[PDB]
Order: sequence, then C-alpha cells, then structure tokens
Amino acid sequence: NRVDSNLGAISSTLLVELEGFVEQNRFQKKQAELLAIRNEEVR
Amino acid sequence: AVIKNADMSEEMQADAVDCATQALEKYNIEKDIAAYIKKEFDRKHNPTWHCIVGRNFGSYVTHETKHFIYFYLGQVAILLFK
Amino acid sequence: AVIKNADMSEEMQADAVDCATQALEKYNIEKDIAAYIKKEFDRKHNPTWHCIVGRNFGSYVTHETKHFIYFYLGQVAILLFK
Amino acid sequence: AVIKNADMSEEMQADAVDCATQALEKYNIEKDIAAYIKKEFDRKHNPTWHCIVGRNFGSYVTHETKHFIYFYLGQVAILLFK
Amino acid sequence: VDIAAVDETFKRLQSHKGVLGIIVINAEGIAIRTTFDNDLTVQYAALVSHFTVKARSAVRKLDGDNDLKFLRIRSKKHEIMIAPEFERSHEYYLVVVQDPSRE
Amino acid sequence: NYPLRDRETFTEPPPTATVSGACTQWEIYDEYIKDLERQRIDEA
Amino acid sequence: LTDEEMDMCRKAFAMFDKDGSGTIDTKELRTALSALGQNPTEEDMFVMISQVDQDGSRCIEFKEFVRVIQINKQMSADTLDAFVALGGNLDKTGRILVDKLRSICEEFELTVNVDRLVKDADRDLNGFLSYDEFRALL
Amino acid sequence: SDIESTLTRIQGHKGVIGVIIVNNQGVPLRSTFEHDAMTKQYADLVPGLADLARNLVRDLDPQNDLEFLRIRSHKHEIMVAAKDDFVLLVIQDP
Amino acid sequence: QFEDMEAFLRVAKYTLVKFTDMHVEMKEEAMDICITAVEKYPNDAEKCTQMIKDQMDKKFGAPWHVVVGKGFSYEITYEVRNLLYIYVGGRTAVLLWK
Amino acid sequence: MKRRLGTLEEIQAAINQCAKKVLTISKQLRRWVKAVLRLTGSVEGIKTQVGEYIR
Amino acid sequence: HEANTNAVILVNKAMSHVEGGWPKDVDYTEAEHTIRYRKKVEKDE
Repeated sequence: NRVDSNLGAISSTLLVELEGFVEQNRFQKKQAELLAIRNEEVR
Repeated sequence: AVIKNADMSEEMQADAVDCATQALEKYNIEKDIAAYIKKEFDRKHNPTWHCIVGRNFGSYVTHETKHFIYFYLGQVAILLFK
Repeated sequence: AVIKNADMSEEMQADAVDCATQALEKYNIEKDIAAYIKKEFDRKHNPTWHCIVGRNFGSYVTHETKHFIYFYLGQVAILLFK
Repeated sequence: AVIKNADMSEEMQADAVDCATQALEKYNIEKDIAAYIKKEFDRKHNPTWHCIVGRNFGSYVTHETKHFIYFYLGQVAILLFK
Repeated sequence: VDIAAVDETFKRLQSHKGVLGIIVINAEGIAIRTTFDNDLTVQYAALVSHFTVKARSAVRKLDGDNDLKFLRIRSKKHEIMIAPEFERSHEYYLVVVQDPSRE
Repeated sequence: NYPLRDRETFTEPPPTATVSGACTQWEIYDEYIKDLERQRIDEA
Repeated sequence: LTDEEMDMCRKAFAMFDKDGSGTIDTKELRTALSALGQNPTEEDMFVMISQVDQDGSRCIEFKEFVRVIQINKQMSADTLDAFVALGGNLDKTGRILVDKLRSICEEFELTVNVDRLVKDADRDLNGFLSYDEFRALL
Repeated sequence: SDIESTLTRIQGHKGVIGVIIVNNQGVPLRSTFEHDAMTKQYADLVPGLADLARNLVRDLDPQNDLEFLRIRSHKHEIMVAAKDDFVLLVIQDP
Repeated sequence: QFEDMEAFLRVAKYTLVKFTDMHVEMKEEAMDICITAVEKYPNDAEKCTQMIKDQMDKKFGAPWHVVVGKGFSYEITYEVRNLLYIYVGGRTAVLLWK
Repeated sequence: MKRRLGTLEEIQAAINQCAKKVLTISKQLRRWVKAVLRLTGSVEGIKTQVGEYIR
Repeated sequence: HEANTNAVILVNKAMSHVEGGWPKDVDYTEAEHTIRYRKKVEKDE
C-alpha cells in the first residue's frame, strides 16, 4: 500500500485538464504539490 | 412553377405560364397540348410559334432573341420558341 | 429505318436517315445527337432547321410546306423540320 | 413450375422460369434471389424490372402490357414486372 | 386397414415424453397430415422443405455416394427432428417437434 | 428586325436507386426491442 | 460506421438539443453558438439549417446529425500523426534537417540530451532518415 | 491449457475423422487433417447450413435461437456448433 | 423483458418507420393512411393495397407500388425521395415505392 | 491526451508553453523525446488543415 | 402530316397475394378440393 498505492496513483494522475489557458497554469500548480507530497512519503 | 432559361418580357412569361398550366390540367395526352397551346399562343401574342412538351428530351432549335421558355413543371417540361 | 410521318422529297430523306444514324453512332450523349443532325443538314441545304431527339416527348408543329421528318430507330426519337 | 397469373409472351415466360429456377437452385438466401432474378433479366431484355420473393405477401401494382409474371415454386413465391 | 396403422404410429410417437408435434410433408411442400393449426403448419412446410433440400444438396455435393437419412436442428425450446427417405414415387420428410422439458 | 440565336437542352430525369431487404419476424422483433430501448434512454 | 463514434454522437446530440425536444430547433443551436461566442443573423442560420434539414422539418435530428459528421469526417488513423511528425513537414523527400531537431530540443528546454539517437537510427548510413526507417525509429 | 487438451481428447475416439473451426466469413483456422483439399470444402459449405437453420428456427417465435445441429448421412455424422463468433465442425461415423 | 409473443403484441402497437426518404408532411400523410389501411382490413390484405395505392394514384403520383406482408424480400428500382418502409403492428410490414 | 484535444501562432505558442509546463512540473520532483515529437507534429497538422481550409 | 408523340406505353393495375402450394389450377385453397387431394395422397400403400 504505502509503496504501491502511491506509485500506481502517482502514475494515474492527469496534469492538464479540460488566453484562458492560464487557468491550466494555475491548475498545474496544484497537482504538482500532489506528486511532491506523495513522493515524500515513499522516500 | 419553375422557369429556367428565358428572355421574354415578364408580362408574357406570366401569360405563357397561365396559358400552359391550366391547359396541362385540362388535357391528359400531350400531342394535343402542343397543338392547343401553340394555336392559342398564335392568336394571343404573335402570328407564328413552335412548342414542344414532354419528358426525357433533347433538341437544338433557333429562337428569335425575345422568345424562349424552358418550363420544368410537374416533371413534364415544356420548351417553346419562335 | 422506321418513318412515321412526313411530307417531303425523298433523296433528302435518304440524307436525313443516314445523317441521323451515323450521327447517333458517332456520338454518345443526348444533346449532341440533335446538335450534329442540325449542323450538318443545316450547312448542306438551308440555313434554317430545327431538330429534336429523345423519348417520351411530344409536339404539334405547323406543317412545313416541303421539309418535315420524324424518325423512330432503336429506342431513339428524332424530329426534323424547317 | 407453377404460375398463377401472367399476361406476357410465353417465349420469354420460358426465359423467366429458367432464369428463376437456377437462381433458386444456386443461392441459399432470399435477398440475393430477388437480386439475381432482376439483375440477369435486366441485362437480357429491358431496362426496368421489379421483383419480389417470399411467402404470404400482399401487393397492388400497376401492370405492364406484356410484362407481369407471378410464379410459384415449392411454397416460395416470386413476382416480377416492368 | 393400414390407415389405422399410420394413425397408430402417430399415437406411438406422440405418446412419448414431451413430443409436442408430428407432421408429414411431401416434396411439394404441402402438409398431408397435421397435428398443429393451419398456419404454423404451412410455415413449417415451406421452411423445412427449402432447408432440407439445401442440406441434401450439401451432403451430396460434399461426397458423391453418401446421402442422409436424418436431420436434427436444435433450439433452446424444442429439438425439431427431420427425417426424409429420398426416393422416387415417395419422398416424405416427416418432421417431429419435441423437447424433454415438459410434463 | 430581330435576329436568330440558338440553345440546347439538358433534361435531368429524377434520380433513382436500388433497395433490397428481407422482412422476417426476427428482423421485426429486433427493431422493436431497439425502438423500445431508445425510449428508456430518452426517459432516463 | 464505428461504435464509439455513436457514443460521441449521442453525447453531442444531447448537448445541442438541451431541453429534450428530440429535434434541434434554432434557439438551442444559437444557444450553443452563443456559448461559443458567436451571435450571427437570423437569416444565415436559416440557410445553414435548410442545407442540413433534409426532411423539411426546420429541425435536424440524429440521422442528419450523423450524416453531417459522416460526410465531414470520412470525406476528409496512424498514417497522419506519425507521418506529419517530422517527415510530413518534408512531403515525400526523406531528408530531414538536423537543425529542426536541434530547434525542437532547444525550445522545450530539456535538461540532458545527446542526439546519438539520430546517429544510431541511421539506416541508410548517410546522416538522415527516410520515411520507412523513420517509422522504424518510432 | 484446456482448449487444446479437449481437441486432443476429442480427436482420438473411435470414429472421429476431423475437427474444424471456421471464423465468421471463412478462414478455417485450426483444422486437423493431413492435407487441405477438403477442409475448404467444409468451411465454405457448412455455415450456410448453420445460418440457414438459424433462420428456420428463429422465424417461428423470435425469442428463440439455434444452438447446435446434426446431419447424419449414411457414413457420416456432421455435427456443427454454430454461434456468433464462428462455426465449429466435428465429423464422426458411429 | 417480456416472456412470450403476447406481451410483445401488448407493447408493440407503435408503427416504426424502418427507412424512409420522404418529406415530413409526405411522411405523416402516408404513414397515417397506411395505418388506417392495416386497421381497416387485417384479414384480406389485397384490398388494403387497393385502397393505399389508388388513393396515392389519384392524389400524389400517376405510378405507385405497394407491398404489404408478413415475410418477404424485395429488390426494386425507385426514383429518389419517394420510398416508405414501415413496420405496422409489430408484425405486418409495408414497402411502398413510386 | 494533448494529441487527442489539440491568429494561429498565439495558440500554438500557448500549447507549447503548456507542454513546457508539463516538463516543469516534472522538474520539481527518453520517451520524453518521442512524446514531444508526436505532439509538435500533431500541432503542425492542425495548422496545415486550417491553411487548406481557407482555400 | 405535322405532329408527333413517342410510342406511348399502356398501364392498368393488377394484384397478387400468395397463400398455398397445391399443384396447379386443378386445386384452389379457398374451396373443398384440398380435402380430396389429401385423400388421394392418404390411401396409397
């Protein structure tokens, strides 16, 4: 779980979602912390 | 009522349609249509004509400049000419 | 050569028949049949003719004093008149 | 072979029956039966036909003077006309 | 009289378990004896006539000297049984419909 | 006065096509089951 | 013609005829255009529907919906994307400039890269890649 | 390893002369024959009989389908298991 | 999931158009006149086709062609915009072409 | 996905900054290359479809 | 001597409905002959 519920959900994310595309920039802030957060626990 | 190619006066193309369509509804065969219309159209507008009516047709014919109709009416098309 | 109706001289009819049939065989489209059948027979005799080709049409025509032809040959209908 | 109603020349009634029976012998489905019976007779005689194959069907259709045929083979029914 | 014998054969067959129906149809697709109503009869006669002549032509084409005395198509409801006896002056593909679910 | 000019004729017979089908109780049953299914889809 | 195109066609037909009429009326269409920003006249939309309306309904339906998607899609799968990857910018010439790949690796700012790939995908052994060996790369 | 074991069992009984699997249109895949001048015969003759029989059964009452079929000739028992994916043949004289 | 012919006939009263190239007013008039024909004479279907194409004969077109039935097949040549194929009563079906 | 859901050069620039941004999010933590190639090819395909459309 | 029409076709209307499979116009389904036909196919040994 702790080493493969992360690393099979870190590889399950979808960074870019669905001009105004700057919201995508804002969106791609958020999930960044996600992967960083998850990675720390596996480390 | 649809016309395709013409150069006559608008008043006589209206005369041509109102002559032809009720005559078409009056009769049932179409030899006698192309007798009746041309005889009437002699006596109405000018002293000489020729008309053809029918389906699946081809022709090559000489029209004096101010006289030519190509009906396309009830899918029985009429062409008439001086 | 099936000829239904005419009132006209007969060697010119011979020219009519062959200038209809080889025109039909040389050509392959509906309009150009009566295009040739005028154009040749036009430039041979006289500057004024009118010619019709097709199936299931119909016309009365005024009687031309000496130049009128109708054909029926191999499900092709052709009229010639002056 | 069984024929219930027809008004057409018997010399091509034989053509109709020999066209239909080898068709029924060859194929093993009843859409291609009504395909072939039109198709091969269409390339034989005329430009226009219509042909129905089945059991327990009703129809009203305008006849043709010498083109209307109503077969019957082995509790399998055929109609064809112009 | 043998008419009692063939009707007796109908009760011989029909006394068996689950046997819904017996019918006899000749080479011209017209039923002779029935056990059903008239329209299920005529649609069996037409359908089975065409199907069995196709199947016999199949087996004869596949091998020249082999014919069929037997045919058995299956449903999820009822196992139609066709038997034919292809001969001259008689070819009577009798057809039974049965199933072992009932009774 | 007026002169002579000439024209031609392009007649289009109405377009035609060929349709082949086979009606049988199986075809009919399947279609009605489909028409009914879209009814449920519209309802839901 | 396929089976998932029916899925997307049903979803988009749901999006357009949003009230539930079962027929595309002009107002829901203009609602869709106005959500996309466009507010055209009330005479051009008539002509647009009249070309798309075959039945005379003044309202288009799912058969007409897939008819227009069918004509526009299949009139004009993996050939195009792999083709126009880099060689489709060259249009049947088989010679790709190295400077294009240097520019691609220039703009996307990638940390570590050595271009030994093009050195070791060299199948004509000249210094460029034709299209069949280009697919062999892919 | 269950499909091929059943093929090997079924091809080694007292009367069986051939097992055939054929696809929707054709392509007889996984025959069992020492030559292939008569496999194609089966593959293009028999599924016409299988779907023709599905027509005969289903026409009556359209809740109904076909599952199997047997044709017993004099010297052969052609059993065909038809279904949606394919047609399958087993030949056996009793 | 009904479980006989009879519950199917209880549901199946709609008259679905299997395929059709007709104008909407064309479609509604032809569709309703065919349903009135089928309800008028279930037993003898010959004179259903009598009524259908003679009404269409006087009103709409000089040539017409009607086929009603139970199980059949067909291949026709028809001029476009004038073809009707509908399923009536969940069983009977009618082809109609000019 | 960006391949599935691809004045023009503003939009193409924005798309490619978005791809740069995917890689930047990767920075905070070889098929890299081929993904990037098929992306740019698909974008150019969009551009030439447009360019033939104006014809 | 001056008028023309093509060779005009002629068309009235005819009907057909199919019911059953008796040999020829000897027999008709809407009559009694079916019984006697089955009788002369019922007693052959």
